[PDB]
Amino acid sequence: MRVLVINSGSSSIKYQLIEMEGEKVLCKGIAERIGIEGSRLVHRVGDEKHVIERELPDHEEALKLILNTLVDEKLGVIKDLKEIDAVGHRVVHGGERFKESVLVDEEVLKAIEEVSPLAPLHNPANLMGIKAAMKLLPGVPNVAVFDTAFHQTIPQKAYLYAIPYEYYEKYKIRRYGFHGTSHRYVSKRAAEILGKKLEELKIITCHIGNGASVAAVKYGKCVDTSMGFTPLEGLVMGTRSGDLDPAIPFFIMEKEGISPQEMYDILNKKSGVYGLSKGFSSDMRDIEEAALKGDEWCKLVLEIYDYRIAKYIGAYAAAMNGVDAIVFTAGVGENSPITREDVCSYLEFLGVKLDKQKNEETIRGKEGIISTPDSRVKVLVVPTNEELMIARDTKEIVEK
Amino acid sequence: MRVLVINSGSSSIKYQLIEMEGEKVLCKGIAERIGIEGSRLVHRVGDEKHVIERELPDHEEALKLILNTLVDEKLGVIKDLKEIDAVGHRVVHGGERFKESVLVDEEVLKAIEEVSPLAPLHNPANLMGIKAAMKLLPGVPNVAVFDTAFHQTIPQKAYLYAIPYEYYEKYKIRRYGFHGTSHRYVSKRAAEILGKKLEELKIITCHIGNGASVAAVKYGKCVDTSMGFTPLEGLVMGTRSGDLDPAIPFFIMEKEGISPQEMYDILNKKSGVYGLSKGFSSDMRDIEEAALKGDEWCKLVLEIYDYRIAKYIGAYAAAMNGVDAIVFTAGVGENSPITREDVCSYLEFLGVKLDKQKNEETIRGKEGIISTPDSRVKVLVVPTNEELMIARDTKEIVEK
Repeated sequence: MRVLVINSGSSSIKYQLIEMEGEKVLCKGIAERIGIEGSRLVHRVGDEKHVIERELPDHEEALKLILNTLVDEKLGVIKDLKEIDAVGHRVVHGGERFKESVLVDEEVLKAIEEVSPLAPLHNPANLMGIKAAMKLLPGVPNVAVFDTAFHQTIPQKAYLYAIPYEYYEKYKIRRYGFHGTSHRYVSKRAAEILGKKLEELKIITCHIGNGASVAAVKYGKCVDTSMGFTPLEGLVMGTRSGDLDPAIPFFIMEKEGISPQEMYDILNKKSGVYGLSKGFSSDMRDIEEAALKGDEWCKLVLEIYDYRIAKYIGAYAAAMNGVDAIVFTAGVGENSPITREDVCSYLEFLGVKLDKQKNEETIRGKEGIISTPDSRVKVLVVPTNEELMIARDTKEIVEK
Repeated sequence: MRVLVINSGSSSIKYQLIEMEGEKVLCKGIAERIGIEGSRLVHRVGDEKHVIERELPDHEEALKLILNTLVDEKLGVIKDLKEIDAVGHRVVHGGERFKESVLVDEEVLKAIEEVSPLAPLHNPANLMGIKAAMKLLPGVPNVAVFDTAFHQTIPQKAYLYAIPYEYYEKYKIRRYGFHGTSHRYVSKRAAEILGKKLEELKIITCHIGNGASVAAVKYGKCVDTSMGFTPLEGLVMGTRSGDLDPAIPFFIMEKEGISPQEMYDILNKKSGVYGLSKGFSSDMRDIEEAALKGDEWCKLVLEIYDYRIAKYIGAYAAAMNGVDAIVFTAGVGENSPITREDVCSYLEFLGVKLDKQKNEETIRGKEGIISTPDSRVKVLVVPTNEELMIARDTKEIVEK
C-alpha cells in the first residue's frame, strides 16, 4: 500500500511517499517559500536532488506541483496518481477531542478548525494541506495524526496549572504537550529493541532538537511531558526560553517599555540557545563545535542545556516511580554523544552507566543501546521517524 | 548572651528574645498593623498573651513599644535594655554581594539599599527595622541574615535563565532562591540527627508552607532551589502560581484586556491553592480537611500540590546524582502526614519507604526520622526555626 505523508507548515509543504510493505521511502521533498518570492520544490529520488523554480501562491498550487512531479516520468516514482492509496497529514494541535489518529471527513475537518485557535500558527496551514489533498485526490482517504494526541492520557494532576480554574473552564488552558507522535514512535521502538512489551516498561523519552521536550511514558501511556499549553515550556530550545520564572517577563516589559507581543517574541525567537550565546547561534552543534575548540562560553551554554534535560529525566523518574529505560532522539539526541554523556553523568545514582564506545558510535542516524550490560536503567538512541509513524496510522485506519 | 531577633515586613515587626546559652525563647510577639488603623502589639511571655492597643505610624515607633514592654516589669522579661546583647535581622534579599550573615555598619547598610530594588516589597521594611534598632539601641551590634545567602553557592548552570544574557548583565536577572536560612537550618539539623557530617550528605530540603520551595543541598552547599528571581517559581503555593508555561500570562492578558500589573497580581494573589479551589481557601489544611470529608475536588488540589513536590525531589536527586536524605519542614511539611505520604509514594523507586506509625506521630511541632530502618533514602521531619538560626549567626559574629 502507498501512503503519501504530508507536513504543511505556514510557509511550506514537505512530503514523503512511503511503500508500507517495504516501509520504503520512494521519494521525499519540500515545496518551499509558498506565498513568498522564488518559491520552489526540492525533490529527492534516492541520490538525485531536483530543484523546480515556480510561483506557488498557496498550498494547493504547491501540492499540485508535488503531485505532478510524483508522476512526471523523468523525476517521477509512480505511473498514475491512482497509485497513491492514502494520504497522512501531520496536524499540530488536536486539543482534548482527538485522542488518536482519525480518518478525515467533514465532521473531523470542522472539529479541527474548532481546535485551531489553540495553535493559530500551525493548525491553519495543516488544514490547508488536508483540504488541498482532498480536492486534488478525490476519493483518496486522508488521515490526520495529531502532535498532541499521544499526550491525552496525561492525568489531571499533571495537566492543570496552579492558576484560576476558570481559565481552564473558559479557554481550555492546560498542558497539551507536543512532539506526541515522536515520543510515541521512539517509546514503542525502544520497547521492541529491548524485546519487551511496552505495557511493562517505564520509559522516559527525550526528543531533543531545534525544539525539545521530554515525555514520561508509563506502561505505554504518557503521564507527563515537558511542553505545555504551548511549545515554550520545558527544556532549553534553539530560540525558545523553555521554563522560566513567571515574573521575569513582567519585569523585563516594565523596565524596558515593551508590549506583551514584543516580549513574547523575545522569549520565542531570540532566547534559548541563541539567547544564551549572545546571538552566536541557535544550532546546538554550532556550540558543540565551538566548545570543543576551547571557547569557555559555549562549554557553559552546553552545560546549561544538558543540565535541564538531566533534571527532567530525574523529575519524570519520580513521576512514574521508576525508570526502566531512557531514549534520546531528534536532531541533537541522535547526533551528540557529548550531550548524551553529560546528561547521563547526573544519573549514575539511578544505576545509569554509558558505554563510551557505543555512545560515540551511534551517531548520524544509527540506532542502538548505549547503556552497559550491567546498567540498571537502559539507555537507547532511537532516531525518530515521525513520517513513518504517520504512514503506519494511516495504513491501519485505511485497512477497513 | 541575649539576642533579640527581628523580622520586619511592610505591615509588621515580629520579634523573639532568645537566650543563647539555654537557647530559650524568653518572649516573642508581633507589632501588627503598623501604618494602618488599630495597630497593636501582641506579646507572649510563656502562657500569657498580652494585647496592647496603640497608634504605630511607622516601624520605629513600633519597635519602641516592643522595647518598652520587654522592660515593663509587669509584661517584661529583662531588667534593663542593656540586657539585649545583640540584634539579629531577617533581610529578604541579599543579591550576589552577601554570601553569609554580616555585622551591620554604614557600608553594609548602603550595600543593602543597593540590593533593595531586587525585592522592593520586602527589603525596604527590613532596613526600616535595622535603622530603627540601631537608633533605639545605640552601640548594640546588629547582624543581617539573608534569605538569599544560603543559595549563593548555586553554580552558573543552575542560576542563569535561557533568556538573553544581556538581561543578567544589565539587571542581574538570575535565580536567587528564598527560604535560604530555613533550608540552611533544617539541612544542618537533619545531618546532626543522622549522626553524620553535612559535607558527606546529599540532602533535599522541602520548605512547604504558605510559600514553598525545595533546595538541593549537596555536601553542605546548595546546588539548586525551586524559587527563582522572585518567590513565584517552583512549587504550588497558597496564592502563588508556582511554575507555569511562560506563554500563558500573555495569552490571558490579551484575551481579557488586562495590564501586566493586573496579570502579575492574579498570578501572585489569586492563584496557587486558592486559584485551584475556585476561591475556597489558600490554606492547604482547609483543603486537607475538606478532602478527608469526601469532597472530590479538594482531593485533586491535594494531588496536584503533592505531585509537583514529588517531581522536584526527583529533579534535584538527579541534580546531585543522588539523595541521601529528604527533609520536610514549615507549616505543611511539619503538619501534614498525608502530604508527606502522598509525596513519598512517588519515590519508592529510589528506595524510600515511610513508617506509617512514625509519619502520623510526627505532627504539630515534633521532630524525627520517618523512613523505615531498611529505607535506602532517609526521610525526616525537622520543624524549622528560622529565628534561632538568626540568633546563632548573630552570636557567632558578635563574639569577636
